[PDB]
Amino acid sequence: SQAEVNIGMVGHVDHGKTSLTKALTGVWTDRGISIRLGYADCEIRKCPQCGTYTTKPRCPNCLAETEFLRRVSFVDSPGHETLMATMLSGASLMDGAILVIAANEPCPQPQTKEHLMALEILGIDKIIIVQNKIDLVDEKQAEENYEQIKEFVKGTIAENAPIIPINIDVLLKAIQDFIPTPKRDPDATPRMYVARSFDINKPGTEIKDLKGGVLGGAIIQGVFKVGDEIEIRPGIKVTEGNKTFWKPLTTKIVSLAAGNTILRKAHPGGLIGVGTTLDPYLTKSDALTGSVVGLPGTLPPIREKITIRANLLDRVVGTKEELKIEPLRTGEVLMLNIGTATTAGVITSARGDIADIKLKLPICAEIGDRVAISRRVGSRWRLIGYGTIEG
Ligand SMILES: [Zn+2]
Repeated sequence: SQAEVNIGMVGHVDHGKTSLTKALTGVWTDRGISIRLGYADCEIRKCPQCGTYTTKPRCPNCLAETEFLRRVSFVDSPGHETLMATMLSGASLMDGAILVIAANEPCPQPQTKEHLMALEILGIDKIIIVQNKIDLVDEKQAEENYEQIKEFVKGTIAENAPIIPINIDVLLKAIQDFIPTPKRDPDATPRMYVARSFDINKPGTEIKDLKGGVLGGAIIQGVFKVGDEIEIRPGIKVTEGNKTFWKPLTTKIVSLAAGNTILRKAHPGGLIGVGTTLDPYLTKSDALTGSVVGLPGTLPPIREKITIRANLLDRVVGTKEELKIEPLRTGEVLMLNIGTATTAGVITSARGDIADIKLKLPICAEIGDRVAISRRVGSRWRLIGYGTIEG
């Protein structure tokens, strides 16, 4: 069994989502605002006897063989800006989320407010709220923090989310109750985002012992089967004759895996290791990150220019003036994230909330796809908005 759902771990970087990720998965969560997906799988098990919920093969409170229920995957990003961009670009394919809020600090913390805004923009309503560090602080601090949380979420998409003061048993239960696997169409056209790519060969391996490059796929919809012939949109730049266009990569799925679990099929949920026929040099060090995979001839069109509808984000994280709200202008150079792809671009025409943008790098996307927008707000790139492709 692979992961059936993607769950975002959000909230201020110091409120506790990082340790919480480790406890449920045994995984240590770890020049432009790139898309860098962080995945962490958690197998929810239960004990027939005591009914305790756990990730352990044998019971925590009765050493009995637990039973498998469902596998889930948590999604995180290196930092705040990156996580926000990863959600607004559609790269994260969230079905639900866990918003971690510390009790020892005011509540609304900027980052915390901003993450909720991304959840709302994304229409993600399967939320579980965790009031961490209740151990610290006293009975008035808590209860005051609790009311701040209820206030902060009032009027938002998380107004009815369970508030859980934090134990592994209670959280796993809640994940199962409040974030159920969504209904998906088994026959939807197979499409996939390449979030990572690698060369799994160690130094000095013999040529006849070399293995096809491996892809780190985030399946958007449909089912991919081992043996499927696939096509890799944007491909690579080639110079034949007097041209230099972008040529698609065609290869075959040699294997599929959910972490270390072997699969024959693979659908949306978690990061899927896709073994291919591609020579290792084409995949090494995420060379192909931001690409789109699908069955031959079924991939969305390649765009070198685009028209988007953009919304300015009402940010609270940042200094002053840096917090200003500035509309897109003609001639501006932006940094865009669409899918798991990242590319610079310049505005050839700003007409209100609409802009024609010429990209430095080709993109494979459908009309209606999401876009994360950033601008050099000083000595670094800063996320200023989000939108969709309408042309
Ligand atoms: Zn038990």
